[PDB]
Amino acid sequence: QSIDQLIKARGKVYFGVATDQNRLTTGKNAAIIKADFGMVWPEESMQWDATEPSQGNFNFAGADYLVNWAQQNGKLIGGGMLVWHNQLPSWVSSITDKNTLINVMKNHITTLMTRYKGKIRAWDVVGEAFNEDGSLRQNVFLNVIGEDYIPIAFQTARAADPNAKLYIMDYNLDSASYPKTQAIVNRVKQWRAAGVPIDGIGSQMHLSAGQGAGVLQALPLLASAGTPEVSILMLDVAGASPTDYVNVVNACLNVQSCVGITVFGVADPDSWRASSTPLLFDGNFNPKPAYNAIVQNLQQ
Repeated sequence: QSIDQLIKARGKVYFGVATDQNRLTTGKNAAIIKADFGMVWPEESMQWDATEPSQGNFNFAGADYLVNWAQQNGKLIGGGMLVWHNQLPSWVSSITDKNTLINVMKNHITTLMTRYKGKIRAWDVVGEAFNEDGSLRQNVFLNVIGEDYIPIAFQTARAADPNAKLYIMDYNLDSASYPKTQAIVNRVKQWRAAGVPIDGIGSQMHLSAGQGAGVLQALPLLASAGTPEVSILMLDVAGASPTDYVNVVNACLNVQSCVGITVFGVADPDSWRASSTPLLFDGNFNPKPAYNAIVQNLQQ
């Protein structure tokens, strides 16, 4: 059975997967994504380096492929990351002055979001903005623009496509007792009180074995910031224990504002941490125990 169809039958929006053109042209990726997932997210083709490798010179080869593929196959599409320290060209991080970086960042956001206006469910606007202690990460945007880069990024994104859900995302938000989890909640509440249009918090969930259980209390904490939505993204779990994956699913089922879950690829050999067998399909492109356990958990 399709975990996407089953999660929809439980009232959620999607079970999604990260992918890109290079995956869709090889192996059994396209067939599995067509059968079992309802939303695709670009692993790399909408990152800053892929789309704006030099200032003001945009390209959408991989991004257009994925957007057109999603539409042709009836899948929702997410986009990102708009503003991130990873996959960021040195021409951007070499900018040292606030107004130039503001203008570059606004142009980047607006150009990407305008190209696909009305077609993208959600954009990851800002990623990995927090240190583990809950202070803001000293990326080039914080260092050069200051903390107003986050308000500016979200205001610009809303103007570029008011139909898209605008997310901030981060990792290590997997325990309600961890400072990072509490900090993003407190800061998002304050940003929203200041008028920053943050529609969602996305939890980038790269778990180690046994960490799923902590999400049961962490995800409701994230939802307490008052965003209309939360989501789970880039999900993978070392060992892919059925119990870890079922805990993550249950957390989303128990959080009304959790719209859905995206896994960070299809088959184990293709994961960035392939040897940890952390995905839902094995090296034969067959469903693993964790896939079947999610199916069982969603049936009814």
